[PDB]
Amino acid sequence: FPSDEFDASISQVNEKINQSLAFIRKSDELLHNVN
Amino acid sequence: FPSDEFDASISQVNEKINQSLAFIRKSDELLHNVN
Amino acid sequence: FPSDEFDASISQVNEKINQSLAFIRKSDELLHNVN
Amino acid sequence: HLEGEVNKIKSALLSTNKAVVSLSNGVSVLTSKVLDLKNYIDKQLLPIV
Amino acid sequence: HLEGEVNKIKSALLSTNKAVVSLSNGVSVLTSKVLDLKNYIDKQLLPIV
Amino acid sequence: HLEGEVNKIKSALLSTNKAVVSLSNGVSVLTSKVLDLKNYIDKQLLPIV
Ligand SMILES: Cc1ccc(CCCO)c(NCc2ccc3nc(NCCCN4CCOCC4)n(Cc4nc(C)ccc4O)c3c2)c1
Ligand SMILES: Cc1ccc(CCCO)c(NCc2ccc3nc(NCCCN4CCOCC4)n(Cc4nc(C)ccc4O)c3c2)c1
Ligand SMILES: Cc1ccc(CCCO)c(NCc2ccc3nc(NCCCN4CCOCC4)n(Cc4nc(C)ccc4O)c3c2)c1
Repeated sequence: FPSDEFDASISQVNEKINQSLAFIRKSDELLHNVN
Repeated sequence: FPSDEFDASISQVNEKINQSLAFIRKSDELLHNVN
Repeated sequence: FPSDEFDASISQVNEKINQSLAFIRKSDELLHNVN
Repeated sequence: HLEGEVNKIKSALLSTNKAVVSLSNGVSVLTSKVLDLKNYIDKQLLPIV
Repeated sequence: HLEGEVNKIKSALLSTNKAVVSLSNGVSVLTSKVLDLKNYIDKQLLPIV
Repeated sequence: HLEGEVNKIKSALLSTNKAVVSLSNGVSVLTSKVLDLKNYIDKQLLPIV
């Protein structure tokens, strides 16, 4: 893996999930700094 | 259903969707209390 | 496409993704109006 | 003015929440279709193969 | 009162963020299952077909 | 101080919104791949089976 373009697209989905989680981390960090 | 581990994983996706919707419900309820 | 109910469901997923992006657009537009 | 701002943010978050509901509903439909594909393979394809 | 409101919004957004994490985790599992289906077709179905 | 807080929340929600866009784009790619799998089964597998 990845053996072909289908597997490469699956990898891209995983990269977008990781980007999502990263943006949530940043949002959470900003909020834990709010009082 | 579930007949195997593939079906059990599908059930897990459905549980995560329901968790998502639950967290949105809570957020909505907090906001409808804002003025 | 769509050739059948499976393809019609796929189209529905795409419509829900577009609805999601539309609601984010609206949220972004409201925030870019915040100071 | 500031309560106006706070209100824009409440409205914005209500819209973001609708985005997440919409996406969740799309993922639910997609999940159903993946399960349908798996069952089609096991119960339509494999028995004639 | 207003800081109370601001606080409700912070709490709300923390909950929205948990929603997005939950949905992301569900999409990650679903993605794995789609890859499994593709590999099953190529490595279990096609060789006996 | 409080406008500072309000500003942190605006920034946070802008980041949450980027999360939802990213996840939506991943679900769009995944959806395309599920449709590709369905078409492969019907148009590559079934005709040789
Ligand atoms: C025993 C059992 C278990 C599970 C299922 C899948 C869910 C119910 O359809 C079935 N389906 C039977 C079943 C029987 C006839 C079907 N006909 C269709 N679609 C119409 C034909 C589409 N054309 C488009 C052009 O290329 C050739 C195929 N589908 C839709 C379809 N649906 C899926 C999921 C995959 C491929 C697919 O073409 C059928 C499903 C049967
Ligand atoms: C070489 C290779 C590569 C990839 C895979 C898929 C991931 C690992 O299972 C496999 N799986 C072998 C493999 C071998 C025996 C298996 N048995 C099952 N499930 C139990 C049977 C389920 N029943 C339910 C009723 O209708 C008939 C099928 N699965 C689960 C399953 N899993 C998928 C993804 C699709 C269909 C499917 O039934 C198997 C997978 C093998
Ligand atoms: C008529 C018709 C309609 C739809 C499709 C699918 C989308 C376009 O590829 C096709 N594809 C033809 C087509 C022809 C040759 C192909 N070769 C590959 N991949 C390279 C081989 C991968 N190896 C990895 C190891 O185990 C054996 C398979 N794919 C990628 C691939 N893609 C999918 C979706 C499923 C399985 C799969 O291996 C092909 C798709 C054809």
